[PDB]
Amino acid sequence: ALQLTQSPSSLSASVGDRITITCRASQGVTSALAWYRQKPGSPPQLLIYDASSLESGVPSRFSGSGSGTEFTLTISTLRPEDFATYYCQQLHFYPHTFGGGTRVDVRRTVAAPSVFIFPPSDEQLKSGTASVVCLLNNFYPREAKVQWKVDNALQSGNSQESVTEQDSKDSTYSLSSTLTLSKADYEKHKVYECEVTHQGLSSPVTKSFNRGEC
Amino acid sequence: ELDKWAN
Amino acid sequence: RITLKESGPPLVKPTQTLTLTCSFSGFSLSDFGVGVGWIRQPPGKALEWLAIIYSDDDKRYSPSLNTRLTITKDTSKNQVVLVMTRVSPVDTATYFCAHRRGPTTLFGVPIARGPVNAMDVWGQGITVTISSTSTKGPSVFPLAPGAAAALGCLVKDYFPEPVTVSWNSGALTSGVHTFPAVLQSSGLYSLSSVVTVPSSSLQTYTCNVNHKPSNTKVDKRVEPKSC
Repeated sequence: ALQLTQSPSSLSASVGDRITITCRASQGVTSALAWYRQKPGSPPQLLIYDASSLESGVPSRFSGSGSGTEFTLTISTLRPEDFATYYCQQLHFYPHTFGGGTRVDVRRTVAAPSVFIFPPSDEQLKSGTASVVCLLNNFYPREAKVQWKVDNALQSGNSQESVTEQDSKDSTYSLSSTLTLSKADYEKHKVYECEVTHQGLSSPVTKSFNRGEC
Repeated sequence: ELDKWAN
Repeated sequence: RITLKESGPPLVKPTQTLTLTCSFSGFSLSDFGVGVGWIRQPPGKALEWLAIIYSDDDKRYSPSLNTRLTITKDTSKNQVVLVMTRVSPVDTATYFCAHRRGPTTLFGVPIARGPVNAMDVWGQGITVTISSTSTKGPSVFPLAPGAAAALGCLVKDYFPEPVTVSWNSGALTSGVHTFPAVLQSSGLYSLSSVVTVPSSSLQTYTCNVNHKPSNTKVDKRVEPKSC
């Protein structure tokens, strides 16, 4: 079906800035496009309907323009409540698609993550499972990539990660990634590595340990 | 297909 | 003033049928051209359109979910119901219903269709978790190690949410990061809580974990291993 691509997917800014988010459709949607702002923990809120009409009760710093395949939302003077995720929605064709969203967060300077790797506890091992956790602490911007390697084999499909919300004092994020293996598989290898790529790191940093080394 | 209100 | 609110079960098991109700006030589903739609949002993901129904009773569904969705209205009760069959874990999401305006009319004559291009009022959303799990307390394991040091606790295999974690009975707050839990393929949640301290403080560190649902409290002191 019809594709709606938002740009940028993520954007950093400060109070008082002017930002503009754009949304492009794969086929023309005339003026049937709406913009929403969604704050964490809340439902999306309508800002602009029919590509450019200002929704009632919505502050005038919000503006929408465009028609056909290209639309833009601009917030002229960013206020603290605007640090949020914005979405565009097309209503010309069924299904009524939403774009991928664009996260707007507090800009701060670039900060590389402090990385730490934790081996599984002997207590967990006795239960038959092995969790290897990797921590990326206080970094910025939000995008980071974690790659698990076991005896140099690239791992896939056996890890999960979660990211904290932007810190209100730091403006940094932290990320936890868990590699999970059976105790048996765990025992069949030695080098457990967490490879981290991030804008603040000249090149990828790797933190690792050799299993059972004591 | 087209929305309920499309021309 | 238009308001909508979603209701239904917070927890549902795979293969089961999920029935969600949207009760609203401020408009009638008998008003001209009005619509009520459903949109969902898996944790951390984008919004996904599901279906919509209009006052003249036309219904439309997401093509990807068409076979599992039924939307219906009960005009006299001011409710719209969405029934999803055969749910699976990927259906865990926050589900929202929303109002869609019909064209503006002048002396009962449609003159403006621009107002239909948006879903203008949304309900708070209802969180639905799909898991075959039974209530279960977490196993708590230690996570042990600019020149900052890190340690923590891995709160593993519990259900359902939530769990609370604090450090040193609430006295340790700076440098603490408790991550949002991930729902494992097993249907149980898992989360880590860590804390960063000056590589010298290694002071004592104990995580206090509490999963109300299963009456499971655990305090786990964590230290820099090696005996």
